[PDB]
Amino acid sequence: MTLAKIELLKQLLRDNEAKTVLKQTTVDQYNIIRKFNTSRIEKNPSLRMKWAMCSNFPLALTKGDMANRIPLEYKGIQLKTNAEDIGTKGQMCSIAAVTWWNTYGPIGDTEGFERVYESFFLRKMRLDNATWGRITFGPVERVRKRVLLNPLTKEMPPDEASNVIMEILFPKEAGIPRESTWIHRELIKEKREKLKGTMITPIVLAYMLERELVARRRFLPVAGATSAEFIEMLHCLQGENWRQIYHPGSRSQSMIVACRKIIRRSIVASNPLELAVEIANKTVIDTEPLKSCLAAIDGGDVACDIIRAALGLKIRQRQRFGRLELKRISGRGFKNDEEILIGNGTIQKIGIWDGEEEFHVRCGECRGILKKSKMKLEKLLINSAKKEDMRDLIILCMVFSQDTRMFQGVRGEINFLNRAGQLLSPMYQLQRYFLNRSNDLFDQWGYEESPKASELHGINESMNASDYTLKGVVVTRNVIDDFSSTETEKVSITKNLSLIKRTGEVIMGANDVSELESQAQLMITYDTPKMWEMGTTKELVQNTYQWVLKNLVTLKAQFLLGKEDMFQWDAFEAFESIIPQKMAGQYSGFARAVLKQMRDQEVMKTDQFIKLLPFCFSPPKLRSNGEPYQFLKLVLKGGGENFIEVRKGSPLFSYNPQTEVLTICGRMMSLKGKIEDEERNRSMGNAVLAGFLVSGKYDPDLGDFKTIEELEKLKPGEKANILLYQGKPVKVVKRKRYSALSNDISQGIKRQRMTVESMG
Amino acid sequence: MDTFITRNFQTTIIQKAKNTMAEFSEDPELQPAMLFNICVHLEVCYVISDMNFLDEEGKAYTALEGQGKEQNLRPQYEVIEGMPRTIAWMVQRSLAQEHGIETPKYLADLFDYKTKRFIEVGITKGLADDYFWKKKEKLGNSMELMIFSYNQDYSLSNESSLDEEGKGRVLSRLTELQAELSLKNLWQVLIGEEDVEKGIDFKLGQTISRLRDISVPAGFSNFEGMRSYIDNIDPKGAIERNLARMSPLVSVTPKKLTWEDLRPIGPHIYNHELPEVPYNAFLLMSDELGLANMTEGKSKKPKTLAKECLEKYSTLRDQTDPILIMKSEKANENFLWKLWRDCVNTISNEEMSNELQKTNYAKWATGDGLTYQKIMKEVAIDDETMCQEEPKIPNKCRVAAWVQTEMNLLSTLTSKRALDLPEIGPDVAPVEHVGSERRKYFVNEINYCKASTVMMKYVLFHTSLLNESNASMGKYKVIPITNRVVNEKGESFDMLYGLAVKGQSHLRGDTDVVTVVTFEFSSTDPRVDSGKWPKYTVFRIGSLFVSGREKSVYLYCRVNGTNKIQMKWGMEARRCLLQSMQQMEAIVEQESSIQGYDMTKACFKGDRVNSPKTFSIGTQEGKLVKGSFGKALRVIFTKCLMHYVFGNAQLEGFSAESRRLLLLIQALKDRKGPWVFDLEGMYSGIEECISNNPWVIQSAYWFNEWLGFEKEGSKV
Repeated sequence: MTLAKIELLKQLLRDNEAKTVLKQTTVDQYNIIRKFNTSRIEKNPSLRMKWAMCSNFPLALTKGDMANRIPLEYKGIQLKTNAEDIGTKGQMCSIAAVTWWNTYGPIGDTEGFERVYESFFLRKMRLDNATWGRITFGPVERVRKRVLLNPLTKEMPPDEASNVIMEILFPKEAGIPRESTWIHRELIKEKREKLKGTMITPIVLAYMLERELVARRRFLPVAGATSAEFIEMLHCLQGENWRQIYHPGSRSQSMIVACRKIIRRSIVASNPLELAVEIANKTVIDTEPLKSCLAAIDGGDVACDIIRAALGLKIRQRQRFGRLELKRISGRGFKNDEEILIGNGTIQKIGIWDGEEEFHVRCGECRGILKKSKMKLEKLLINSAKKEDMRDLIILCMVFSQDTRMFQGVRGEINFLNRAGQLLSPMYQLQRYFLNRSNDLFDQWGYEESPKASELHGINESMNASDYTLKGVVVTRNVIDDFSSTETEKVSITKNLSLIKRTGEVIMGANDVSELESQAQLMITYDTPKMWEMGTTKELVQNTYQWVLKNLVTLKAQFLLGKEDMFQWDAFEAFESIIPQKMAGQYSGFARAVLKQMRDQEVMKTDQFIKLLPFCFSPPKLRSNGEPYQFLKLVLKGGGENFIEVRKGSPLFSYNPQTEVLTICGRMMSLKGKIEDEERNRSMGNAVLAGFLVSGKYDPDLGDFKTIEELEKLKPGEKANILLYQGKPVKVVKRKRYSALSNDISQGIKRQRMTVESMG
Repeated sequence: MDTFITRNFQTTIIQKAKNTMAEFSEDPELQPAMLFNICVHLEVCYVISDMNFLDEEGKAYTALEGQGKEQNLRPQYEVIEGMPRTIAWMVQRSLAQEHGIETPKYLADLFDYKTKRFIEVGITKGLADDYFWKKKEKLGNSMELMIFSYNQDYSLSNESSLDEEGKGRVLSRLTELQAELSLKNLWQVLIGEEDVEKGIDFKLGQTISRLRDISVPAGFSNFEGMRSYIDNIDPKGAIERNLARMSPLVSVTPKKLTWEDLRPIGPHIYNHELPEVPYNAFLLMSDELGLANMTEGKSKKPKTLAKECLEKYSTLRDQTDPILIMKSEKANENFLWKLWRDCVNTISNEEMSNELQKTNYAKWATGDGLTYQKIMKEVAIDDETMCQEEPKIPNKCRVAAWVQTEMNLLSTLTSKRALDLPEIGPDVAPVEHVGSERRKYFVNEINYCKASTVMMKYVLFHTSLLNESNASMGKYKVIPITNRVVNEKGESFDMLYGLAVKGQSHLRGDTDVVTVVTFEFSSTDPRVDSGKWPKYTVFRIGSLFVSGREKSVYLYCRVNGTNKIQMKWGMEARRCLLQSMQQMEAIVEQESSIQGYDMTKACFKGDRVNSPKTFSIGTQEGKLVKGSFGKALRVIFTKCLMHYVFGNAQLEGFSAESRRLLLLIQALKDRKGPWVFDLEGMYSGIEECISNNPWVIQSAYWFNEWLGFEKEGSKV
């Protein structure tokens, strides 16, 4: 076929038009060339299809050897014709041959469908094992929401999706893997292995992968659950006047906690942005940096939005004040400084918004419309969603509106701080005061007659659907749908993590995050010593072991040399904090002696090496004679379960060699085995053309090009002649290491700021 | 471009580039290419300075990451680029003094401790050598030079300053940036560190500038004048100034609308001086006579089916002496009778071919030859008698009587059912069980109404017509008007309702017309009401016994014409069924909203707790009458079927414009006090569509009657 390709190319070039266009349009311009089709689209597909199905041979068969399997006329029925074609240059055929092929003919392979169409079979599995329930014929309240129509294996932006698809099913044309294949290495290797052994046309697989990865989101009327699993069946579950019970056949909380922790860590220091981004791109959740679920979900908690702004990602431009999401509708508010006496008797100089304004307001499950004038709230319309959410909405909108009544309702004091110990602006101090004491401005706010009307009904201070409501507040028994035109407009990030509009206006403040702690439902493994000196001993041990495991190659290489520089690593200094001071030195000496014996009089043993390395950070204290002390049970801070077993394993550390697996702090990790062989198996994902850098031009000294398989044969540091993307001959050099541009940039910034401080 | 910068660069590098631009008073937004260049410069400098350290002996070496060595860990390269200008200058001076080297006259980018030199890093889109020489000339030999280009080539003052890995990595980053820019098409738009001070160039020529000059609003004489006026002048109440002088004779004329203002639409239908509306539908609806033959169930070609159906009725098949009951106005009795005889002979012929054997008599029977011959424009210009035909407006007719009778008759149950639907998969969810129950309750009602049989007959006829037209283009064809009818006992009768000659359908376009002549069996003698049949030439081809009661059998012959559009819509007329169900579904659902359980059995037949649902369906002697749920569903289905069959431009113009009055009446019934601006305008718009469409005239009549009913009932 390659000979047929070259012959077709020569015949095409024989014409001068082909010669001039080919030599004129670069590879990039090819797209334009392709789009110059006739565009004589059929005006009515129904009539065309109806007419074609009645024709003798409407099917357009591609020229090939398949036709010989079937006669041109079977059982006196015409199937295919040998007449030439001009539209497709193939042959003609009829649905009769298609039906015969479905009846008889070659028998193909059934394996490919088990995994290739994984999403469809997962849909069928979720349908089959689903459990149905009763039907509620009563009216259903539905809200218009931006929902993901179908579940995704790993949500990623369209460009990353395309790059991943190419890296999966297009081994060639993979020049310079970006900072996206390493993030999705597991997906790359999984899909690569699954799709290997097939014969389907590559475009079908590419489109299916695009469906399986690229997100599809739409505005839909929903009531109840919102996960894609329920959205798949929304056509049956929901109903204007009927509802059905359905149960189809995590990382979010962990990312919330991690982002909050990063925010708190970075704020306390100066220049928070650089430190925050360093920790964010140096963090990982069990297989991937934080830019694998942050980039997945749309928006999220204020901390996640601030981190995404610090990183490179798109965030919804809703104004976050405390918990309120505000979307301006009209009016311009002039922020002018003014001196106002607070109900406590003190006088504060703060910014007030002159002029009328209106905002769509959201908080948890509560939606509403707020209309406010300067120093006064005017109107508020809400729907009954939840007592807690409604109370939060009322109080937060009250504080935001800066109503004089809210100021006159203060009774305690405003001198609070955050977990980092900083004094906030009076607005957020008032927010915290009122949220802590909800029954402070509610009592003195004043009451208003109930909204006498067909549906409008009031709500009292206790959040019960009781009449004699608050002044201004109204609850309508309808559906309020808000937050249209999510433009994701351009937003800047200041050093202090506080976002601002295209203009100087501030949208998100550094203190919007709520100071609420939780437990990471996943292994939050960072890569910087500064971060993890907060949590418990178990977390410290887990993070230190993860740090050791990640960069196992470097530590193993340094082990062979046999120098103390290997042991004086900052990563273990935090570990020193969780070892008893009176006995840490003995542990260090014992472990140093054991590891010296390991290097001298035996061979590689990764498990014990990892177990014993970290304890040697502290200086040793040998026996009076000089020999090292011997132990078999390393006690840790907290006692009891916080202890390491030298021989086989313990609650915090146990490695089984029968299956060669590692369990650290109750978490199983796969140590396929030992050896650079297992190192390369770990590297079994990565990306084609990941171990080679670009240097130089064609350089014909090497003759013709060489394939990836022949490329691997070259020893490190060689020069090879390869083709990049669609052609583009270049010269490449095999890499001797693995790179991390983010680490380099972070270290450069650290050195720069160290220099700045030292000069200062 | 800024989006690419945000995506491909860290926020830190962007901040440093923005700070550098601010120091120079250069706006990053107005020069995004320059911002990208500065970001790339900072990134390459950081990439060069990373990973490189000096051992105690002073030999360059690599140091691992995340693995500190006490405090010093002295790096090979100290980055100077990115610091504030004052701080960078002071750092350069401090390094020069400390190492006893000359202070460069120009600020440096990096400093190498090993060589103890100041290194300048440059980038370019052109050849590395050219940029290297330019930078050397500008700066001199006091600073080492390292220039990298996007085409994988570089110029280094010293080849040992950077190892293979560093140059390879910087080149890989540059190539990735270039590829991403090309994919985003920013590469060509991107302009390097020598052209980024120019900006885009797009200047207007002479003709376009003149067109802009003369295309300025009144009062201006040049587009520069308009531009200055728009940019400078500020209106501060121009709208009120214009309104303060605009004449008070312009206004919406807001008038409140009451019941009395609403009057019957299209009073001319009542007038008896106008002719009775004729039957212009494609096929007979309430008069079809089904030549029914019991069949085992085998589906056969329509030609064979018609052959057998005529074979059963030998008297009508062999009838050859017609009795003209009426020749309408223009058609010729001889032509139509001979054409019908040829039809019968072709159908009853032994050969399977269903094409007319004459091919010449039909040419004049169908009037194909009675067409004008087109000449060239010149002769038409020269000739004086070649005028333009005056437009033919539709006749202004009156309310007929056959439309009401057909509306009644097509909406009644019949023992015969034809509408059958394909099976669907088993229903396992409760929701689909409820849906199946509702669907069964609906089809048990619709299937037995005659309107369903008429709809199926229309659909089958149009499907067969389309198939014949596509298969046969330039030959006259014979087409039976076939239908299949299953009785309650399961006997699958095949019904022949007549024949039709199809003319020559060789048409490239869709709007082109194709002529067909329809002969239809019927049991109705037109003399009973001759006003309904002014378009039909009929015979009396015999009589038949259904059960012992002899009834005549006539043949209605008429020439007509269709097109591929209506021809397709014939097979899409089944959607009426959907329109019949949707609304009723909603109705039922509303009931279900009231009380919790499912009512589809209650609304249809009722239960011990709820009475059967009854609508208002008809009237008699001025007394409105109720009607069961099934009867209301039948009425809606027949309304949809008529909306199809009698559909044309007039029907659309009538419905889409009388909806205004429908919504106004709905608002009035809710006491919203609707106001109107020009009522007579809406009434004229509506009534300029009641010309000759029977369904439009009957819709107007029923609208007037229902409006009278609403007026009389509004008293409460």
